[PDB]
Amino acid sequence: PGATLCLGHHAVPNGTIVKTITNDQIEVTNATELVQNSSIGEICDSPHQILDGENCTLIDALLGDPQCDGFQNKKWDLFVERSKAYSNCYPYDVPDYASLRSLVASSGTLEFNNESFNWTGVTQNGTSSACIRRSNNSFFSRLNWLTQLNFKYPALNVTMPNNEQFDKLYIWGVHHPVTDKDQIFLYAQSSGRITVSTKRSQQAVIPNIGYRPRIRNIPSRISIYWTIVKPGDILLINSTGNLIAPRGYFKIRSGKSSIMRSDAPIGKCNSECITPNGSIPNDKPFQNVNRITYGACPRYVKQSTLKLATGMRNVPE
Amino acid sequence: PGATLCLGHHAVPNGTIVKTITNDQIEVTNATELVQNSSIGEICDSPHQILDGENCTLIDALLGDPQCDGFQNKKWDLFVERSKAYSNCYPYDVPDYASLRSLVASSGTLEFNNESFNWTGVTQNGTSSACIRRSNNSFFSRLNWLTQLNFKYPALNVTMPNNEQFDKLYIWGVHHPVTDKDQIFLYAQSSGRITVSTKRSQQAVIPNIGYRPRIRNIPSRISIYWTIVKPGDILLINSTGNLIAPRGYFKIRSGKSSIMRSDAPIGKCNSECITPNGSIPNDKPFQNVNRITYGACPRYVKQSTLKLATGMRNVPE
Amino acid sequence: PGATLCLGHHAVPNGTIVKTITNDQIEVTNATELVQNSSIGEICDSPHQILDGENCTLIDALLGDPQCDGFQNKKWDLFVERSKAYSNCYPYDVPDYASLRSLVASSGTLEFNNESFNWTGVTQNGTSSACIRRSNNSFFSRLNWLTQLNFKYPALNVTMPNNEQFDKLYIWGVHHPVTDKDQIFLYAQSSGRITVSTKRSQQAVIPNIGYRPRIRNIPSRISIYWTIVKPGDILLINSTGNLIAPRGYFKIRSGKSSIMRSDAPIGKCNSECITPNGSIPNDKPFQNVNRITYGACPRYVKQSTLKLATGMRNVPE
Amino acid sequence: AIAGFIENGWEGMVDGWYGFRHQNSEGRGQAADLKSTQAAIDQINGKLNRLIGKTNEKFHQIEKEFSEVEGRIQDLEKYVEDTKIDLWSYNAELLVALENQHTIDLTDSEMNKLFEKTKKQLRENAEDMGNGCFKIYHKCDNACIGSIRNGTYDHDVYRDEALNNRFQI
Amino acid sequence: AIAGFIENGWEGMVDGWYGFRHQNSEGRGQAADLKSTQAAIDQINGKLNRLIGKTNEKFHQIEKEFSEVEGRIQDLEKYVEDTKIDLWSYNAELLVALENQHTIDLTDSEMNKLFEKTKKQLRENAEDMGNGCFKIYHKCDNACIGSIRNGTYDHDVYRDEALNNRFQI
Amino acid sequence: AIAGFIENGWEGMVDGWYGFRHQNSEGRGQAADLKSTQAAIDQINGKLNRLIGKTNEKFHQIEKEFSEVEGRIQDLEKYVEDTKIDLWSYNAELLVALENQHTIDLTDSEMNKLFEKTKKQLRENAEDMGNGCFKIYHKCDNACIGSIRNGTYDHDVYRDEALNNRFQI
Ligand SMILES: *[C@@H]1O[C@H](CO)[C@@H](O[C@@H]2O[C@H](CO)[C@@H](O[C@@H]3O[C@H](CO[C@H]4O[C@H](CO)[C@@H](O)[C@H](O)[C@@H]4O)[C@@H](O)[C@H](O[C@H]4O[C@H](CO)[C@@H](O)[C@H](O)[C@@H]4O)[C@@H]3O)[C@H](O)[C@H]2NC(C)=O)[C@H](O)[C@H]1NC(C)=O
Ligand SMILES: *[C@@H]1O[C@H](CO)[C@@H](O[C@@H]2O[C@H](CO)[C@@H](O[C@@H]3O[C@H](CO[C@H]4O[C@H](CO)[C@@H](O)[C@H](O)[C@@H]4O)[C@@H](O)[C@H](O[C@H]4O[C@H](CO)[C@@H](O)[C@H](O)[C@@H]4O)[C@@H]3O)[C@H](O)[C@H]2NC(C)=O)[C@H](O)[C@H]1NC(C)=O
Ligand SMILES: *[C@@H]1O[C@H](CO)[C@@H](O[C@@H]2O[C@H](CO)[C@@H](O[C@@H]3O[C@H](CO[C@H]4O[C@H](CO)[C@@H](O)[C@H](O)[C@@H]4O)[C@@H](O)[C@H](O[C@H]4O[C@H](CO)[C@@H](O)[C@H](O)[C@@H]4O)[C@@H]3O)[C@H](O)[C@H]2NC(C)=O)[C@H](O)[C@H]1NC(C)=O
Ligand SMILES: CC(=O)N[C@H]1[C@H](O[C@@H]2[C@@H](O)[C@H](O)O[C@H](CO)[C@@H]2O)O[C@H](CO)[C@@H](O[C@@H]2O[C@H](CO)[C@H](O)[C@H](O[C@]3(C(=O)O)C[C@H](O)[C@@H](NC(C)=O)[C@H]([C@H](O)[C@H](O)CO)O3)[C@H]2O)[C@@H]1O
Ligand SMILES: CC(=O)N[C@H]1[C@H](O[C@@H]2[C@@H](O)[C@H](O)O[C@H](CO)[C@@H]2O)O[C@H](CO)[C@@H](O[C@@H]2O[C@H](CO)[C@H](O)[C@H](O[C@]3(C(=O)O)C[C@H](O)[C@@H](NC(C)=O)[C@H]([C@H](O)[C@H](O)CO)O3)[C@H]2O)[C@@H]1O
Ligand SMILES: CC(=O)N[C@H]1[C@H](O[C@@H]2[C@@H](O)[C@H](O)O[C@H](CO)[C@@H]2O)O[C@H](CO)[C@@H](O[C@@H]2O[C@H](CO)[C@H](O)[C@H](O[C@]3(C(=O)O)C[C@H](O)[C@@H](NC(C)=O)[C@H]([C@H](O)[C@H](O)CO)O3)[C@H]2O)[C@@H]1O
Ligand SMILES: *[C@@H]1O[C@H](CO)[C@@H](O[C@@H]2O[C@H](CO)[C@@H](O[C@@H]3O[C@H](CO)[C@@H](O)[C@H](O[C@H]4O[C@H](CO)[C@@H](O)[C@H](O)[C@@H]4O)[C@@H]3O)[C@H](O)[C@H]2NC(C)=O)[C@H](O)[C@H]1NC(C)=O
Ligand SMILES: *[C@@H]1O[C@H](CO)[C@@H](O[C@@H]2O[C@H](CO)[C@@H](O[C@@H]3O[C@H](CO)[C@@H](O)[C@H](O[C@H]4O[C@H](CO)[C@@H](O)[C@H](O)[C@@H]4O)[C@@H]3O)[C@H](O)[C@H]2NC(C)=O)[C@H](O)[C@H]1NC(C)=O
Ligand SMILES: *[C@@H]1O[C@H](CO)[C@@H](O[C@@H]2O[C@H](CO)[C@@H](O[C@@H]3O[C@H](CO)[C@@H](O)[C@H](O[C@H]4O[C@H](CO)[C@@H](O)[C@H](O)[C@@H]4O)[C@@H]3O)[C@H](O)[C@H]2NC(C)=O)[C@H](O)[C@H]1NC(C)=O
Ligand SMILES: *[C@@H]1O[C@H](CO)[C@@H](O[C@@H]2O[C@H](CO)[C@@H](O)[C@H](O)[C@H]2NC(C)=O)[C@H](O)[C@H]1NC(C)=O
Ligand SMILES: *[C@@H]1O[C@H](CO)[C@@H](O)[C@H](O)[C@H]1NC(C)=O
Ligand SMILES: *[C@@H]1O[C@H](CO)[C@@H](O)[C@H](O)[C@H]1NC(C)=O
Ligand SMILES: *[C@@H]1O[C@H](CO)[C@@H](O)[C@H](O)[C@H]1NC(C)=O
Ligand SMILES: *[C@@H]1O[C@H](CO)[C@@H](O)[C@H](O)[C@H]1NC(C)=O
Repeated sequence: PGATLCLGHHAVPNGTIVKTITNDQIEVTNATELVQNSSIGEICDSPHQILDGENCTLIDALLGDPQCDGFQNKKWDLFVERSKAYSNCYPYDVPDYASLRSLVASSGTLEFNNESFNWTGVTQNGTSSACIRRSNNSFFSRLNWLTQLNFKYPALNVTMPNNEQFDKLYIWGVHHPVTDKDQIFLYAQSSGRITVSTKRSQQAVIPNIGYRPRIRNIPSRISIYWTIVKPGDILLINSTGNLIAPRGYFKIRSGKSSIMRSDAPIGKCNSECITPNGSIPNDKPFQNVNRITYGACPRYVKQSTLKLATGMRNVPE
Repeated sequence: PGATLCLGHHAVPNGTIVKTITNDQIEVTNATELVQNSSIGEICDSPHQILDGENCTLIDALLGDPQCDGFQNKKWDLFVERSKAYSNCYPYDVPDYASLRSLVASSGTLEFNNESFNWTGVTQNGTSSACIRRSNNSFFSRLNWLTQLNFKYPALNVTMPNNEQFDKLYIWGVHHPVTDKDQIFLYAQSSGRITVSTKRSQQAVIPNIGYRPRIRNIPSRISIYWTIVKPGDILLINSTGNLIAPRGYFKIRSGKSSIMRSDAPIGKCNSECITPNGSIPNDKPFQNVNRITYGACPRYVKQSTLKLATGMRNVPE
Repeated sequence: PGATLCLGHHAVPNGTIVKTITNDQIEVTNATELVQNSSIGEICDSPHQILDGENCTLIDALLGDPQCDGFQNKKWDLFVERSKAYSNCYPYDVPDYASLRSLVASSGTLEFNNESFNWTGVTQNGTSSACIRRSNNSFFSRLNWLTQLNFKYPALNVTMPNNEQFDKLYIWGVHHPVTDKDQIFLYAQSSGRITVSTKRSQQAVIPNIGYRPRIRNIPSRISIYWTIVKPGDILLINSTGNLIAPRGYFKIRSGKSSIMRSDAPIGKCNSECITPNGSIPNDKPFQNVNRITYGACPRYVKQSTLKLATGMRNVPE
Repeated sequence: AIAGFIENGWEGMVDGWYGFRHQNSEGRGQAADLKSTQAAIDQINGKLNRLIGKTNEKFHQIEKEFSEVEGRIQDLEKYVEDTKIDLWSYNAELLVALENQHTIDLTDSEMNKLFEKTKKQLRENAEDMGNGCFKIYHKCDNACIGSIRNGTYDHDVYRDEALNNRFQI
Repeated sequence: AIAGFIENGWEGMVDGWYGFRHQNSEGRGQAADLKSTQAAIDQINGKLNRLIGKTNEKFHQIEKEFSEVEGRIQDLEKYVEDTKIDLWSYNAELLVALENQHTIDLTDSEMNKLFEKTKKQLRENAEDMGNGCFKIYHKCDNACIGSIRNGTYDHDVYRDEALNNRFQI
Repeated sequence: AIAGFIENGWEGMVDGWYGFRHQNSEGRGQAADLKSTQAAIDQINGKLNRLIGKTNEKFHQIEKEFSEVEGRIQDLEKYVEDTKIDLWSYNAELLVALENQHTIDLTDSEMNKLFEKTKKQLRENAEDMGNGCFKIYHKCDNACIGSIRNGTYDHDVYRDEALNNRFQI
């Protein structure tokens, strides 16, 4: 009679379908998912330093909008801007807003050092009902609204050397009065001019008088500019009117910092990978949660699922 | 004696050469081409909505060049601009022409709604011999050339609220007179200014007086600008001269529309994939016809041919 | 007894580790490196035409800085700019410096043709102590500093047609005087204006009077602009003061030319692939020397080593 | 004499991709094996269905040809497009090389599978000649050959005859 | 009757991926082969370790959503991102297809290796039934079957008995 | 005793990649097989020729290092380059892994092909010892061994002797 000896392999009743080169669908004994498709719906506060902008855009925290005073000098790995954020100070715009926002975000610090600019012969610390701070008329914390004194506005020609070992970022602006009358009432003379220069740059701005739609009852505007001053260089401000002067400089750092638009709440938890939807686990190589990411993250793909076989072909009995 | 039984496979007299990992060239029994290398030399009018620009650029159709009156309010999936197209109205330029062209192309509509701007105290509907419509001096259909009335040009300060559920695109401009004389003759005063603003934007333009080379006997120029007004916002035009005023707004849509430069004729036929050379079949995964495509198209590659084996190794007898 | 016959393969005592799909590490008998990780530390002068900028940036060679006179009319495949390069003429800036640098670099020629512009009623060939040439006050070789004559600056309105078969590149500028006094002393009248146009373009510039920090004892500045004139078009310069006039045009070519920032010395040798570190061998498909390359080069990757097996699995005895 | 798949194919087999040739006491013939043929064809159709008629819609993109020199922005637009085209060209080249490798492997595999299957039917009753052919050591008429081709051959029926033939001196 | 790996798997083998079933004069049974099982598992763990927990840090990038229409620069930012996502999506699709092919090949390979190893122990003493099973032509009790499973089976011990059984009429 | 390719290579075979060791009544020796050796080498040279000396010319591109902070445009230039480098780095990693897999497979394949070819020459006259070696059951002197290595061995010459040896008790 003898014996019979048969070689075989296992099989399972509940197999899973995968794709190979040979087959669009083949059942295997087991598989694992390579596409992360869910977030936990909150941005974990660890291990990255999160700064929740709350009602403040980064630019409003920079200029010093009154509701953003709590942000002075803070640092971040990720600044989170909320869709509800709104400005509540003198109405302004920033030509190339997106670039100023990007470079501050990437710098990752609001550290500000005050400097003593020699502003002789003008009225300082101008304020407005459009920018209320603790019940009083006020202004952007980091800017100095200069106007005429004793019906005169003597031409400004002020220098600030950078004798530090780091770059200085200066934020300044131009007031665009609503009428030719207001130009006179504020600055003495019928047309202002601003020239801000260094050894390696110059920026020249002329105000544009006129009506804009009222924002917090103000039909005029401020336009914001910026200037970087390297070590051994000099800021030179030369102006016959309309200057919204800097009070000092922001430190500008380089590193890994960024900014993200999200309405997800901040949670007390620890997760490497952040998306606008919330933190996501980063065990899988791919993800279809969001193309916007910060940190050690799976790569964004369009597939909602990719199954990697972790067992042999399943051939039920 | 017994029998002999031999196992074998087919072979063909006319094999084809393919590339594998193992071999740079191996003959197989059959192969198919994966690179589409030809067009039918015409752009099929189906299934995409084609708008043939003929003598008109999209921007000339937008502004309302007299030869483009037939285009009013039309929509497209693909606007086709011809190399022969030429302007035939007041000579103009568009700072960031490429962006205005892109955003209208992508919007995919020339739908225009007239509005009643309160232009009191000026002469309206200015025209020129540079822009002939049905034998008479004329102007861009969608723009209103305003000039002095009774030797006066009273400052304009006109509002247009957007109370719609969609965005409004306004096209307007500035006339740059040839001489200081003409500045006076047209606008009363020696220097014009234009300020166009919303709650979220402002644009200020000063004309630049001077000679440019004559185009249709005109040595002056118009420069074109645009402004988007969102729902609940307001257009505010404030000007002391030189304004080329809007007559209304274009609807701005989002969707799948585009623009393509081509001289291929439009044909009565049906093809998904369009290139500048003409429509191409889209059965193959790749193509080397043109890097510029619209629709469901094979991907552009540099190879002129890629052969996929569809049979076994060919080993003749 | 019979015989025994065994099949086998070779093995080596010194195998090398490679990666496969099956194994993260497997020892094979031999392998070769696919990532080029070294340069020879010099840029070989063959087979590409190298132009060593030495103390000159490309833009300074273009404008005609006195130390760059040796560069007149030269061509290159690769212009090499040195980190030590410095300007030594009238202090200037170029709005969109990066674009002018790119387009000249890509053109690959400094060929310049002088033209006779009709400059009647002004003083020509203005010079400065900021720009010394052979011990005398001088100026940029390719620019003509025009000023008042007999206390007058009669408005300029000068034409230059392009009747050639190629494009002309014109470099010109605007002088920004330090004070309103100097505006008068140089140009007769309290405000200059420049309009440079063709049939297809216009550029309008107003000088901005003011103090900038001193460079070679000069607190004023020149700002540089450029204009391309196609065949059958016309350059039209219309100016009431402050024009730094062109002396002619640069030829503008298309081809394979570029510019590279490097401090590597130029060597007498022959190598196809250039990086800022020096020439690299191009036998391997990849390299991790520099992401910046010119010529027939391996592709930049992040890996420092990739070993391709060139023998079988190594199984010692 | 007839010869197997090692060293050549059969231009005369027009009704199948794989098959059998025989010589016995009733003559010489050829027959296609439809199962192995179909197995190869189905796999190749599988590939084709993944690669053919599967294009991707794109709409408004960036400009890719330029009438004027501009510098920085145009340099970037051009570099983005060149970058993209080179990466797709690489993907296409690799994909076709890998696909074609796999096609040659799967078609070689069906030949080997058919040979092995035949070897395992015959067992004991035949010798592998090393050239894709078996020498069968018993009378094997057309019905017998057919039974091997159809997988209904019972080696036990012929074993006595076959062994007697093989192991006689 | 018991049957091998050609045509089905064994849902009842829960303690291994590959193994043996036998019938002899002491009964019928099953035993997992741990070496072949482990060889497959180790390879699959090898893949997993390359793909899982290996993400790449990125920090400040470009914007990818836009509240206003802008034209040229925004067209480029969007096209760059779309381009990138399509290329990664392709890489992911191909990678999984190739990995899964290789997994099926390596797991099939361990089955074939175990079968061949068994065939080469038995040699002369057994016949390949063509279905993953061997008919062993000598008495082979549980210890004998065990010796085959453990690689300690000496075909010389049974050769006389086995040949006597096979080559009798 | 001499041993085959299963479980180790031969450091003493310096004149070929694949070959034969024998023991007979004239002694013990080794000989390289040049055909199998050359088949592996040619394939590997084939790969090398596709990957070596095949670089691609590029000329004016985008800037990739920046002396000043600029924001949006620079963010984009940087992201485009980072994107490109990561995609090429991935292509390089995959390519080398796939190439190296294929090299190991093709070199293993030539070993298996040589073994099978030898098995099919010997047939009936030898037994596969399961370790890459055959026990040949007839006197096989140096000329005989040579005839196996050269593919001119006729098993019929020795069959009577060989069977007489194998199937005696
Ligand atoms: C050039 O064109 C622009 C655009 O139209 C004109 O700008 C308008 O100017 C008028 C007059 O200065 C502005 O009207 C004022 O609005 C203020 C803000 O009101 C807000 O809150 C109320 C709720 O009570 C809302 O209804 C309203 O929508 C606003 O959100 C008021 O504070 C002002 O009130 C004054 O007048 C009323 C009576 O009319 C009195 O009862 C008050 O006590 C007070 O004296 C006033 O109503 C209007 O807002 C401006 N529009 C825009 C879009 O900015 C320029 O005036 C015009 N220039 C010239 C020179 O003509
Ligand atoms: C500042 O510098 C600019 C640049 O040179 C000057 O611009 C030129 O101005 C002159 C005079 O106004 C222009 O000349 C005029 O050209 C008109 C168009 O002619 C076209 O068609 C004819 C065919 O007949 C072609 O030959 C020609 O090339 C054009 O395509 C004519 O209609 C005008 O004709 C008048 O003069 C002639 C006699 O000269 C009479 O017969 C006519 O009846 C009529 O009165 C005239 O010829 C010239 O085109 C301008 N050039 C450019 C490039 O624009 C500015 O004048 C100058 N400013 C100052 C203040 O000096
Ligand atoms: C608006 O604000 C700006 C910014 O401060 C002022 O610009 C300064 O103007 C002053 C006066 O014109 C400049 O001072 C001059 O510097 C020249 C260059 O000196 C260089 O070399 C010396 C070595 O000897 C270095 O120490 C120095 O750092 C420079 O590198 C000198 O040549 C001038 O010398 C004159 O004065 C001295 C005595 O003070 C005499 O001994 C000399 O003979 C000679 O007469 C002078 O020192 C200064 O450089 C400017 N600063 C900048 C940053 O540009 C504007 O003046 C101001 N405008 C108004 C209207 O007030
Ligand atoms: C009806 C109207 O338009 N009235 C405004 C006035 O216009 C006159 C018209 O009434 C009249 O019909 O026609 C006249 C011509 O013949 C006039 O055009 O113009 C003044 C401005 O000059 C308006 O007053 C302003 O109203 C503000 C309300 O939002 C506010 O009260 C302004 O005061 C502040 C402020 O808080 O914003 C006071 C600040 O201390 C001051 N700061 C500084 C540093 O000077 C600012 C600042 O001057 C402005 O913000 C600059 O734009 O103003 C008040 O001046 C009047 O409503
Ligand atoms: C020789 C010459 O340059 N002549 C032009 C004249 O210049 C004078 C010189 O002749 C003389 O040597 O020196 C003088 C100084 O002492 C003068 O500079 O300047 C006038 C313009 O003021 C020229 O006349 C214009 O010629 C056009 C021919 O292409 C055309 O006929 C102009 O009329 C229209 C037009 O159709 O374009 C008439 C339109 O109704 C009018 N529209 C409006 C809304 O006002 C336009 C518009 O005024 C201009 O297009 C604005 O740039 O003009 C005609 O004014 C003369 O040739
Ligand atoms: C102390 C001072 O600032 N002095 C400068 C003078 O300012 C006066 C002050 O001293 C005084 O305290 O207050 C006064 C007001 O009441 C004055 O503001 O201004 C003059 C310029 O007008 C300065 O002289 C210039 O110094 C230069 C030294 O770097 C140089 O010598 C200038 O001459 C050239 C030059 O080489 O750069 C001579 C060239 O031939 C000339 N070229 C042309 C084509 O005209 C140039 C050119 O005029 C300027 O470069 C234009 O910016 O100037 C010399 O004019 C004095 O130091
Ligand atoms: C950069 O800074 C410098 C230095 O501060 C600055 O120069 C200054 O310019 C002002 C304004 O032009 C000068 O003051 C004027 O001097 C001229 C000289 O003739 C006069 O015409 C002016 O008189 C008018 O304005 C007076 C104002 O009250 C009226 O009283 C008079 O009736 C006239 O309307 C006026 O006095 C000043 O002298 C210089 N300062 C020095 C030290 O030279 C320059 O303007 C600044 N540049 C910019 C771009 O801001
Ligand atoms: C935005 O719109 C507002 C509202 O329309 C507008 O304000 C207006 O400005 C004009 C021009 O400046 C004003 O008219 C002037 O009033 C001043 C007041 O002193 C006078 O100096 C002017 O006189 C000169 O011009 C007259 C023209 O005929 C001559 O007769 C005289 O001899 C002088 O040369 C002139 O009368 C007008 O009063 C205001 N309107 C109101 C309601 O306040 C503003 O200009 C616009 N802004 C822009 C940027 O367009
Ligand atoms: C482009 O080129 C054209 C042609 O050259 C040019 O036109 C010229 O403009 C100048 C400056 O405006 C004109 O000269 C003026 O003519 C007017 C006419 O009323 C006068 O008001 C001016 O007088 C003042 O300046 C004189 C200078 O000495 C003083 O003596 C006098 O007291 C006044 O202060 C002055 O005479 C000139 O007539 C025209 N030329 C022609 C042929 O028409 C235009 O300016 C240029 N455009 C640009 C943007 O540069
Ligand atoms: C489709 O059109 C493109 C663009 O016009 C053609 O490519 C050009 O071909 C001409 C003539 O050979 C060359 O001089 C240009 O350099 C090419 N341009 C580019 C951008 O590559 C292409 O040949 C056409 N293809 C077909 C199939 O008609
Ligand atoms: C071979 O020839 C036949 C008949 O002419 C043709 O139909 C077939 O397509 C050819 N095949 C190849 C691969 O060339
Ligand atoms: C084999 O199958 C074919 C099918 O056409 C049939 O003609 C033949 O008689 C069959 N022979 C046997 C022995 O099953
Ligand atoms: C085989 O190994 C197993 C290990 O559990 C052991 O129980 C059995 O007795 C062994 N048999 C032989 C013959 O080696
Ligand atoms: C085998 O070939 C070798 C070639 O060197 C030769 O020396 C040897 O004699 C040959 N033997 C036979 C039996 O063909």
